[PDB]
Amino acid sequence: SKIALFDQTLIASLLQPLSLNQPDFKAYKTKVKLKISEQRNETSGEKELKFEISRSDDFEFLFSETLNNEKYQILARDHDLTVDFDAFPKVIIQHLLCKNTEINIILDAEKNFCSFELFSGKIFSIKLHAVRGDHLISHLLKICSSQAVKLSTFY
Amino acid sequence: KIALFDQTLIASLLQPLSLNQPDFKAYKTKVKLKISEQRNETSGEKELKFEISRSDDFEFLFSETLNNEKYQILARDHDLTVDFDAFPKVIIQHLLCKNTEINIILDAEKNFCSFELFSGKIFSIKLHAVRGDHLISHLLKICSSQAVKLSTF
Repeated sequence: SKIALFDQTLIASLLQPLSLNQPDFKAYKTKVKLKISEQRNETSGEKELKFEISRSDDFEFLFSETLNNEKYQILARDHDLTVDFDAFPKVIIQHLLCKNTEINIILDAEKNFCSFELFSGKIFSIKLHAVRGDHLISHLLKICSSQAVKLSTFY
Repeated sequence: KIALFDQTLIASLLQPLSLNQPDFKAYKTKVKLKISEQRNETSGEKELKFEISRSDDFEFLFSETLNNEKYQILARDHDLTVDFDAFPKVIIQHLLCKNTEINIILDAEKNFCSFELFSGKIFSIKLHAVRGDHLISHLLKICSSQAVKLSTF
């Protein structure tokens, strides 16, 4: 079973490099929908935590990352997070629901990855990968279907 | 990639209903056929892509791309005397004819479908289920075109 712990649209400053041997960047604030869900791994009952970001203005924009205890222990040490893996979603959801929080998404040069941060790299940083294949096919199919609903209601 | 055909045809869609019995749920529908002339990315060899899509079904996507080698098997089966280069000229003409019967026989698992003229006899290509990046783009076109429609309204 996969339980959603967060599903709100946040304001994020979206940074992306554009050149080699020149510091040109594509910077702009945007509405990024963040989805934090709790799941258990199908192979071992081990608790997981999936992070997923999507843009409503960019259908192709899909980046996710799923944490396990092992994966989180590397993260915690790096950003000097004192909390354990179970009490960490409680901490971040609270940190996120705060209007004063700065969500900066630093995108990959080839938009293959994205560093989702809080305030700056040093404060907090998850590296989400590019979602493709069947997981993007479904996400794209949800949009088409939800927009098919919107155009039907349109009278 | 040069498009040689891009019209919406009326096709009788035969959907299977049984296993070990040829019972079908038949209904006419609007199937957009696109025949394009391309060249293989590995070797400059000329290729001919057949692609069917439904406007009423976003997931409905089937393609099949012919090369000379692949066409030589097809030509023998349907006793087509024509060469690979002179064959698109022949089918486009066959298709533009109002009298032609376009029947698409669907796969029980919706993985393939035999696109045929009248029955299999004249012309019958077996198209596979289009997935991956080719469906991603096709789905991205719909989202984008529907994003335009919802902006205007």
